[PDB]
Amino acid sequence: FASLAPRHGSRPFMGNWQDIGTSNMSGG
Amino acid sequence: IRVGNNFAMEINLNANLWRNFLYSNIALYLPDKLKYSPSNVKISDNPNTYDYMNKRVVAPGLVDCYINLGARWSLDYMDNVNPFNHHRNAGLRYRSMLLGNGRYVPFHIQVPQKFFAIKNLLLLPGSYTYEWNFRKDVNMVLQSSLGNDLRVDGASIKFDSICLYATFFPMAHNTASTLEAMLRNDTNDQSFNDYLSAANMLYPIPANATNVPISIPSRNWAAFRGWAFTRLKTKETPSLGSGYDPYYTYSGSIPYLDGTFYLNHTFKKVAITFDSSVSWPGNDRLLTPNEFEIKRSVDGEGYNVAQCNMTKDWFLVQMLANYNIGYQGFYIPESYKDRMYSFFRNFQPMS
Amino acid sequence: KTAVDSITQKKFLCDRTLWRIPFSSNFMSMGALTDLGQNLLYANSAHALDMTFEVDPMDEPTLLYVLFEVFDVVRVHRPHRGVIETVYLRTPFSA
Amino acid sequence: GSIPYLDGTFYLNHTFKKVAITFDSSVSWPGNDRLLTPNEFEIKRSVDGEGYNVAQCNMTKDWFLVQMLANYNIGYQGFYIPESYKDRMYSFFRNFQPMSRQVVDDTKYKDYQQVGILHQHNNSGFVGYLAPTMREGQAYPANFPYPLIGKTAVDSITQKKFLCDRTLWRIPFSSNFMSMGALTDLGQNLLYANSAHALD
Amino acid sequence: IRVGNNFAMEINLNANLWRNFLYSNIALYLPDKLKYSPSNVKISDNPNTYDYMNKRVVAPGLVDCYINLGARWSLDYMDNVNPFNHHRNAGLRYRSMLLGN
Amino acid sequence: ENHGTEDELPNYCFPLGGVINTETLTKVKPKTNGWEKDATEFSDKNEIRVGNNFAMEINLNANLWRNFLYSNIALYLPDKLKYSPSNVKISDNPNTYDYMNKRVVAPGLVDCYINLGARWSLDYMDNVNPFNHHRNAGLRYRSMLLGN
Amino acid sequence: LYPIPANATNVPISIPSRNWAAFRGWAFTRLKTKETPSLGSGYDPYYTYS
Amino acid sequence: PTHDVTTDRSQRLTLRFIPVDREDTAYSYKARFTLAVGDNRVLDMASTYFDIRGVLDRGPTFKPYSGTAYNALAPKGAPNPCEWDEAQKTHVFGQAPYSGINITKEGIQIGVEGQTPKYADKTFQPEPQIGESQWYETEINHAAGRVLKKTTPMKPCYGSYAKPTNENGGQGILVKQLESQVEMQFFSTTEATNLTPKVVLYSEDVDIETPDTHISYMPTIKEGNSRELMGQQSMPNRPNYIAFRDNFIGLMYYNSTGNMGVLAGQASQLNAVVDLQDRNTELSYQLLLDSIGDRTRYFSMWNQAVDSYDPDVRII
Amino acid sequence: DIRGVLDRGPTFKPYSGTAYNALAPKGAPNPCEWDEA
Amino acid sequence: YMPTIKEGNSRELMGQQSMPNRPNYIAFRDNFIGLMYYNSTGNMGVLAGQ
Repeated sequence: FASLAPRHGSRPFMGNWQDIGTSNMSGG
Repeated sequence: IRVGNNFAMEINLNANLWRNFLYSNIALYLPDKLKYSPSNVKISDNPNTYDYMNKRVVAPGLVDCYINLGARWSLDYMDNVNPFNHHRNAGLRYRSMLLGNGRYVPFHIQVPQKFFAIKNLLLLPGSYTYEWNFRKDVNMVLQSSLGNDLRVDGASIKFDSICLYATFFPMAHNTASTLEAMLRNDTNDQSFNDYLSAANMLYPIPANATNVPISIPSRNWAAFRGWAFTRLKTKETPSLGSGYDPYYTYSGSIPYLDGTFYLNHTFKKVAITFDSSVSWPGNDRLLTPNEFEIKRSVDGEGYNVAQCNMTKDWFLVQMLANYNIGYQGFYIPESYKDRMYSFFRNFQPMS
Repeated sequence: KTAVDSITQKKFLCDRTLWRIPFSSNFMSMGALTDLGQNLLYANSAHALDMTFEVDPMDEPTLLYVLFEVFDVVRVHRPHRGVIETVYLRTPFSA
Repeated sequence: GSIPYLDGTFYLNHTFKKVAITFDSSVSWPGNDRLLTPNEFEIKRSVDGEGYNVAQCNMTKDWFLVQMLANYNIGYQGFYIPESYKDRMYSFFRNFQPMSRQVVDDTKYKDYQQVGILHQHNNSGFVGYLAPTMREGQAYPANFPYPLIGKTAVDSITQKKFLCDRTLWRIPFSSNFMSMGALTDLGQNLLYANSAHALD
Repeated sequence: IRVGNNFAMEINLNANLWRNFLYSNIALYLPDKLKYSPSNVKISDNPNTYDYMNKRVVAPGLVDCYINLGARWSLDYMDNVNPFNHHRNAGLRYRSMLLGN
Repeated sequence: ENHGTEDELPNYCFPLGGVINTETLTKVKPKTNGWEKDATEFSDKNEIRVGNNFAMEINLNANLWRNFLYSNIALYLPDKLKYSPSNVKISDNPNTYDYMNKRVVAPGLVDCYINLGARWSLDYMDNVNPFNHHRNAGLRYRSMLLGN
Repeated sequence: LYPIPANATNVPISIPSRNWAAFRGWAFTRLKTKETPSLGSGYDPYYTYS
Repeated sequence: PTHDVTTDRSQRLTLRFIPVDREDTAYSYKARFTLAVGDNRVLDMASTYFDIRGVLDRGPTFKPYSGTAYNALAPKGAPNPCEWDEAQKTHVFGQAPYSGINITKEGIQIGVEGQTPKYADKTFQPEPQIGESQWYETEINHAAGRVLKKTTPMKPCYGSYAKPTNENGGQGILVKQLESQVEMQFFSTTEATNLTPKVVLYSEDVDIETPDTHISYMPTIKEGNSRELMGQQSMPNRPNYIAFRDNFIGLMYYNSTGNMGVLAGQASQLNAVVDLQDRNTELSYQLLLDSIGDRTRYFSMWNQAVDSYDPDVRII
Repeated sequence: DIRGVLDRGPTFKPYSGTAYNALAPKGAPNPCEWDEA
Repeated sequence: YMPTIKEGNSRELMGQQSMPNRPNYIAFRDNFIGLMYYNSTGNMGVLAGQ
C-alpha cells in the first residue's frame, strides 16, 4: 500500500505496524 | 491660605480589595444554615429559588479579611459546598458568554455523539436509520451557577429545528472499495470499548449517616478491574433511568455526569470483604491490612503522609492506582500521566 | 510573644477525582486485564462482595457512587450494504 | 506602528464574507460538489436561513472544515482540539475566538429610544460629562443601557461574530484540503502539463 | 466625644479599578471619528502626530464599566483597529525597556 | 518592570447619602412677574444641594502600585540605607527580627516613580538575596504547609 | 457482630453464599455496643467503658 | 500521492439530513434520520453531529455579571432626589447641579437666541449629567436640577434605572390625553421669605426599577415614601451564569432505557445501540477527553469548556 | 552588530500616568498668585 | 480642561485639570524587522566571491 502513503523523498512514509488498535481504559 | 497640613481621609485599599474578595466569592457561597432572613424584606419560601439565595443575608464577620491568616486552609463550612457552583467557574463563565449576555437567546448548537459504540465507528456504505431521543428539561439541559430550580425560575427552552450532519472523507473509489471489502470480514470487525468501562451503582446514604454498608449479591468476578468510589449528593444527582424527574429542583453542576467530584475528603475508611470472611486484599498487605484507611482523625502511631491526615496505606494505593509510583520512591509524576481528573493534580494537603 | 496555646487541625481536599482501588495483586496497572481478574477465570466460582464505607456525616441525604470497573466492549460487524451487527459483552456484570 | 505585512500581526481576518476561485475563467474551483455551497468559499453568513454556521458564531461549516484541514488535518474524523505542537501561535484554533452578544431589537421593542452619547447619563452625579475631567451632575437614576436581564428585560436580538487574529486564511490546493505533502496531488496533475490556466 | 457614628465617605473600588482599565486600554484606543476636539486647547492638524493622538478627548461613556455586561464581546468599533498598536503590546512593552527608559 | 500607573480617570469618593453640604430652602409659587411663598403643600425646609456635591479624590492605581513597591522592595533594602526610628527602642543585634522590623525606611527610595519605563533591578537590590523575601512562593507554601 | 438498634425486636442477618462443608454449628449471645470495643482498630477514642 | 487516495468524481464532503419523523413529548423530543452513506464512501461517526436551532429563555434569575449596571460609583445608601409626605406637608431632598443665567416662571434660561431668552426643555433639560466643571465653590445664584415626585417609589441611587421616553434621553412617564407631566418647583432662600427663586427642581414621574439590585436594609415595612426610606441601602444581586453544560451534557438521553437511541439498518431493524442504565456515557466522555487532549483549552463547537473553580476561592 | 545613537523623540512615553505628583488630585492647583480688579 | 483661553494667570486657572499623556513605546521591531533592506531589488544585498 505504498501508493496511499506520502513520499518523504522516494520512500513511502508509513506508520508503525503495531500502532493499529487502541487500548486505553479508565486506569488500565 | 491653609495653615498646616491639608485635609484628607485615610483608606486601607488592599484590605478593602481583599475583604471584597472573600465576601463575594466565599461568604456569599456559605451554607444556608449560616445565613438569616433580612428585616422587612419579603423573601420566598422555596429554598431552591434565586429569590431565596439572593436575599439570605450573610454576615461579613463569618469570612472577613482576617480569617485563617497565614493558613492555606479551605473552610470546613465550604468543603461540602460545590465549588463548581460559583461565578468564577471559568468554564460556565465561558459557556454563559458563548451564547450572549441577554435573557432571550436564539441558540445554534452542535451536539457531539458520545455513545462509545457509535462514537468512533467507521460506517461502510448503506442506508441506516439513525434515531435519537433528546432532552427538554431546563434543569438538565441548562446549568446555573447557583443551582436554583430553573423550572420555577421561568427558564424555558424551545427546540425549533434539528439537522444531522456528516463529514465524508473523499476517498478514491477503488481505494474506498478495497477498504470497504476489507472491513466487511468477520475478522476485521471494528471493536470498541467504553473509556469508563464500569457498571455504576448508586447507593443511598441517609442524613447524618456514618456507616454505609453495600452488598453485591453473588457473581463470578472474572475480568474484574477494580473500584472507583466517590460520594455524591441526592439533591445534585438526577434519577436517571426515568425520562423526567419531577423532584429534581436543581440546575447546578451535576457531578454524576461531568466529573466535578468534590466530596472525596468525606471518606474515613473502606472495608472490602469478599464472601463475608475473606478480607481484601488480605495477606498482611497494608499497614492496616483489613481496611483501606483513607484518613485518620486520631493518629498516635503516626501513619500519615504529606503533612495531612491521609494515611500511608491510602497514599500508596492512590499513587499506584494512577501512576505506578510507590515501590521505588514517591515523586512528582510527569505532566502527561497527571491529567486533570487525576489524583496528584488535585491532592491539596492543608493545615 | 503573646500567642495562645494552639492545637493543629490537618486535612486534605482532592476534587475532581475518583478514589481508585485497583483489583490487582500489587495495586499496580500491569495491564487492563489484571492478574486477579484472570485468577477468577480459572477458579470458576462465584463470590459475594460486602463493601463497607465509613464516611463523614453530613446534614443532607447523599449518594454513594461506586464504579465496578468492567470490560464494556462492543464488536461491530457490517457484512453487507445496509447491514449492521453488534455483539456486546461486559464482564463481570453481564447484562 | 505594527506592520502586519511584515510582523505577521494580521488582524482583519474577520472582514471576509466569501471567496470564489475559478481556474481557466470557467472551471470553478474546487468543483466536484465538494462544499455545501460548492461554487464558492463562504467564510461567514449573516442570514443563515439554511443552517450553516459553526462554533456558535457566523463562520460557515464549509469554511471551518477547510481551515481545520489546512492547518491540522482535522475534520473528516471529527472536530477536536489540535495538540499543542500542531497548534502554533500564528495558527487557526489558537486565535479563533468566537463571540456573541444581545442588543436591543429596535423594530420589536415598543419603547426603544435611540439615546446618543450626548444624553446617556449612567453614573450621573459621579462621572464627568463627555470627558475624563472632574465629575458633575446629581445622583440620578440612569437611562442607559437597556436591561437585557431581569423581569423587565427588553426584547433583544443576537449579534454573532468571530475574531481570528494573527493568522492567514489558508486554502490549500489539494483535492481533499489536507496536508499530505508539500507537493500536493493537484500540483502534480498540472506538473509536466505545459498548460497555462487563467485564475480569476 | 463623638455622638453617633463617625464621619466617612464611600468609594466603589472594584468599579473604579475596572473603569480605569476600560478607559486606559479601550476608550483611548477608539477610532478618531468617535473622539472630539478639546475645548480651548491647541492641537496639531496632522492626524499622524502624537500631539494629535494625545489630545483628542474621548468620552468615558463610550467604554464605561457597563459596556456589554456579561458579554465576551470585542467592540465593533475596535475590530478594525490594530490591537498591536496598544501600550499593552507585551513584546513592544519589553522591546522598549530592553533599550532603556 | 515599572510601567507607571493607569490613572487617566480620576477616582472619587462620596458621602454616604451622595451629598452632605445641602442647604435649607423654601418652596415659592408665582403670583397670578411676581412670586409668593408656597408653604401650604410643600414644607419650608428642604435640603437642596446647589451645584456639585462634596467629594474627595484618590489616585487608586498609584496607591496600589506604591504599596507594592514599598512592601516588596523598599522594606527589603540594605541596612546602610535605612535609619533608626525616633523615640522607639530597638535591638542592638542587627541579626534580630526586632532590628529588621523597626529600621524605618524612606518610601522615596523606592517610590511609585522609580525608573519609569525601565525594566531595571535596583543596584541597591542586586546583592540582596531575592529569596529572603515574603513573596518566595516556595517558602510561602512551606510555611502554610505546617500551619499559621 | 451484627448490630441491633435500640428497642429493636427482630434482627435479620444474612450469609450470602458459601460452601458449607465442615460446618460445626452456631452459638450466639447478645452483647452491648457500649461494652464491646471494635477490635482491629488500635485505639477507639469513643470507647468510654472500662 | 496522486491517485488511489482522493477521488476525481463529484462527491460531497458534508451532507445535510432532514429528520424523517419527529415526535414530541412534553419533556423530550425524538428525531429519526436516514444516515444514508452512498457507494464507495466511508463515514467515521466522529464527524457526525446534530445541529440544533431554537430559542432559549434564561429567565429573570440570570445575571451574567457581578455588581450593577446603573450608578455603580454611587454610594449604596445614596438616595435619588425624591419627595415624601410627613405629618401632610411634602419635603424635598434634592440637588441642583446645573448653573443657568436667569429664572422666570417658564423655568431656567439656558441661553439666548439673539435677544430672546431661550429656556430649558422640561422633557430632558437640564441634564443630570451636566453640572459645574470647576472645583472651587463659586457663587451659584440660579441653580436647577431634577427631582423624582412623591408618587415615584423611592429607591437608592445605586442600581436605579428608568427607561428614556424621548429621543433626547429624558426619562419620565408619559400620559395620554401623549404629553409628559414635568412640573416645575421653584425654591428660594428661607431667610429671604422681593422674591427671587434660587433653585428650580423639575419634578417628574419615572418608571424607576432595580433590574439587578435589591435592598439589603429596609427601615420601614410600610408602603409610600417616607424620611426613613432615604436610609435604605442597595446591594447588587448575585451573579448567576445560566448556560448549556460542558460538552453539551443533558441534551442527549444516554443510559435511559425508555429513551434509547437507534442506529440500525432500514430492513433488519435490529438496534445496534444496546444501552444499559448502569453505564455513565457522559462521564465516560468527560474522562476520555482528559486522557487524549489538553482539557484546559476551550473548544466552542462541542461547547468544550471544562468546569473549573478558582484555586484561591476554594482553598483560602 | 550595530553600534549607534537612537533618538526616540519628544513623543516617547514608556509609562502610563505621570512621574510628578502622581498622588495629587488632577484639579488640585499649585500655590499660585494671579491678578484681578 | 482649559477653562479660559487667556494665557495669563487668573482665578479660573485653578480649575484647569491635568491628564497624563498617552503611553508611547518606541522601540526596534520584533526580530529587527525594518533594519535590513530585504526584497528591495534596488538595495539588494550581496554575498558573492571576492
